[PDB]
Amino acid sequence: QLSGQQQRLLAFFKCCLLTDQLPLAHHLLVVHHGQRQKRKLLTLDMYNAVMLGWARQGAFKELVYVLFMVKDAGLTPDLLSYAAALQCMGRQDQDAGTIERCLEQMSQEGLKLQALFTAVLLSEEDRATVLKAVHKVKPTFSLPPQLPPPVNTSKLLRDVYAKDGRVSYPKLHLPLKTLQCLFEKQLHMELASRVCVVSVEKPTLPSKEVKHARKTLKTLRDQWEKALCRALRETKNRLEREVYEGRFSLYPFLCLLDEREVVRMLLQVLQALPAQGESFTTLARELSARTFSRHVVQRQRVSGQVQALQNHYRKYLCLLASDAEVPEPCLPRQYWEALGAPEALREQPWPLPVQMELGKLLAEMLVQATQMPCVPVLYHVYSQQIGILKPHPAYVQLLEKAAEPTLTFEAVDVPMLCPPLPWTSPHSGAFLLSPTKLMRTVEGATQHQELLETCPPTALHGALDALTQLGNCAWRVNGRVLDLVLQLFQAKGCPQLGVPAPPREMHSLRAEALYRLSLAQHLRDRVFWLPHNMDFRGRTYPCPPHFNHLGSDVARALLEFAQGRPLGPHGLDWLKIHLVNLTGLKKREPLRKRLAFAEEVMDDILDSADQPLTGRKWWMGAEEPWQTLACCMEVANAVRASDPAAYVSHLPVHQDGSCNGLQHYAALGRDSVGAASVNLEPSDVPQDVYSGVAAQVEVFRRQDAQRGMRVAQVLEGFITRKVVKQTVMTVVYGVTRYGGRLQIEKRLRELSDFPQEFVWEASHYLVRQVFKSLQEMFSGTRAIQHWLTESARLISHMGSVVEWVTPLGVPVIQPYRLDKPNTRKQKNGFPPNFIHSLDSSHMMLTALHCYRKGLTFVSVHDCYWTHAADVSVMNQVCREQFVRLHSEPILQDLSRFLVKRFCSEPQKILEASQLKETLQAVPKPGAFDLEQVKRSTYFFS
Ligand SMILES: [Cl-]
Ligand SMILES: [Cl-]
Ligand SMILES: [Cl-]
Ligand SMILES: [Cl-]
Ligand SMILES: [Cl-]
Repeated sequence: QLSGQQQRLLAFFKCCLLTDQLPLAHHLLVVHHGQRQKRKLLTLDMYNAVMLGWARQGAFKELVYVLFMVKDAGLTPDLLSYAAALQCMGRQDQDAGTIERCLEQMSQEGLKLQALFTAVLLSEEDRATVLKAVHKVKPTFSLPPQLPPPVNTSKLLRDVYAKDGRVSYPKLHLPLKTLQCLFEKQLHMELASRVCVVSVEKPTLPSKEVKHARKTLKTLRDQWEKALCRALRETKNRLEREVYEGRFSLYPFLCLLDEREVVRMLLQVLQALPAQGESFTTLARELSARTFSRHVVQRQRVSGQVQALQNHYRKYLCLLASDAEVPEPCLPRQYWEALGAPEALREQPWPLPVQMELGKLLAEMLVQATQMPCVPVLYHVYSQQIGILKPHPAYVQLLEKAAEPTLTFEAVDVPMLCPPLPWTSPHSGAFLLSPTKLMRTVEGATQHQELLETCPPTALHGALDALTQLGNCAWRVNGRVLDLVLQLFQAKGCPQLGVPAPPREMHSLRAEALYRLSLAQHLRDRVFWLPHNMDFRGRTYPCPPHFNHLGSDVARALLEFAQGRPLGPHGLDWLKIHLVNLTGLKKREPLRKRLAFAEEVMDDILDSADQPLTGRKWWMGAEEPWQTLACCMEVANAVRASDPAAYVSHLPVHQDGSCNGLQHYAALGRDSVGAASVNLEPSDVPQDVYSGVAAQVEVFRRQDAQRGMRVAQVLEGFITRKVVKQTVMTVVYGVTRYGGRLQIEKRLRELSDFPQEFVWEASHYLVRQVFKSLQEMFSGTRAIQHWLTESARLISHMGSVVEWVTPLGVPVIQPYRLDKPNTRKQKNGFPPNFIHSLDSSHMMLTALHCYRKGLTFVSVHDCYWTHAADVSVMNQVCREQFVRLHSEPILQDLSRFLVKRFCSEPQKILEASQLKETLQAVPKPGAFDLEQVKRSTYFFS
């Protein structure tokens, strides 16, 4: 636990070792040790940082001065202090006697020699020098040989890591030589830190105004570049004066990059700033992200680290290549580590106070230096009371009238051109050179990231491998879908088909479509990979924000698997059932009645594929239309093949539990009524929980309408399956967060006959009723929701944020605090977040087990995706893993954890006892046999 002022002082010294500003660091170390009140601020890690630096230069006397400085403050030399001293003796080649005397002092204390190379983290150049100094005492080096990495032995993950040769790992469709090329293309992209893309917006020929807007733009950009460069120079000298005065300053941090590359970066931030604006705090974080990211790239580029990674990656590709064969079947993370992974030393990101202080300076420097005639380009506006930076409205229109034919993106904001780097730790994986965190959430990030590093070694393997697997799925653009989206986009849009039209929030959706479509057009003839991330509760997301499989129906329709799989005997039926599912028609029908409807409607399926805009347009009336069209097209190709069973299908087919969370509540509470309602119990027809819930909402609605309640009165006939499903989602998963509830407002807006004046009032009323309904009808939901809410309320009232561990060993922490825990958010969020972690656990177990069976598996929100050829195998694994997850004592273990973590409080002894009382009163499960799930057709459909 280090102060904010102490964190920055150490980061200052750490930074000086990179910038070759060791006298600057030493001066600050001397000054602070000179002031009796400031000596207390000096940690042993600080003196060592200054000692390490001197050792690297070979400045013995300056290092020896720091040793004497350690003693004078009342401190003891650790292993690190002895590593610097030895590195300094190693570099300058010292006499046997002088080295032996230092070695005699070491064992006398006593510190172990063999423990120095193993425990202490030191660079390759550092270790070899420290080794050569010990070698002057002529050993007998006898350094322990490579210890084999341990495997995860947990009940749930045991079979994933077990060396029992019952494995058939999937290779990529591409050969080693092809995959090696793609890695270079990606490395080239990452080294430039920016990707340039042709704009898909129809370029009008340079008119008298377009030429003039572009001319005015060039002069401003030329003006700003010189203006910023001077502002940076002036602040660097000002902050340098502060260091010479013995005070911390962000000076060394501004010396990591070339002045011209900081200015370029600030200019491209100005350029990428949305017309609607961005929050100042987010911009500060974005500038520090871009400064660090580029710094780490430059460091690796000069350290010779790129070539080492080039060699490592090319050896790694053998496991993924179609033409190559690995000695023994292996997992990507396991193979990457086994080769001899050079742990990316430059890991160390700057602490949050350094990250924010730097970001603020860069943001306020960009604001002050940039001006334009009609004066400054950016303005500070305060909104939900959060500080935002909005650009000049004339400048935004100046960019519009310019119509720049080129779009530029940060390399890290676009898909990867080669398979991603496997996740080996919370701080390593995904992008080739750029740093990516395993957990994405900003609120309380330091607290969670620490928890993930505090982990037992093998504990995160399940989550690490699943995320590696998600990232390893090769994608490609559905060209026919893209071509049609571009015809509509390039011609005033089509809002009916979710294609944004040109110009309130018109610009945000249109530009988001413009960036996405321009990337899809750029990648149209390429294979690409989406490395994946996790939020605090374990929800998976692709790292690149602009182009992903995520978003809308149109975004989902633009993608298909790069590698295809022959349909086999059942693929075609699965394609047809999938098409029917996407229509939103046939939800209450069994699988065979859905398959029958596809045959009945086959002419419309073909007419949709053959002339989507000019025929009968049957696809347009689908719940998910673009995905229905993409499916009509695939069905058409398969039926027209030489043999439909041998047709190589690329279209992903989806399966979900309807409301995955209610399935967890039913299994956690072994609730037979709940279990039947969400397809845990086998049945010949799917069960609709929303039907039961809608009826329950109706009886309550009738009463409030029988009374004075206008909201209830106005909702008569508007308690639809779609409205209720969205409310069920909101109640099950919403933290508040108006997310799910704004989607409820959307579904009411889609109901033309509903008074659009009541939309906001009704969404709150529907949430209230659905919550009351779910408790009334299901025991599992009722008791578990109430127990989790109460436990969280008590944990928070004692002054702690709720934290747990998933059944897969992933630590979870709710970050909601007040600008001190946010009691309301901690208690309301615990049931949804706990449920999110169980969805994560289940998906991770399904992914990991499917991989062993050689399947391509992806998770897109509530849904599991595979090739039509492998649906039944995915479903089988899905059911098996749910039964396995829930067969573990989830609630009892969570209770056990929470008691051990939150009930040892000697300042709040009564509250701790009262909390232990609630925690140990774990809801008692019902009679439901969990084994039934393996026989349930509608469990996932
Ligand atoms: Cl290219
Ligand atoms: Cl490139
Ligand atoms: Cl470059
Ligand atoms: Cl293929
Ligand atoms: Cl049947």
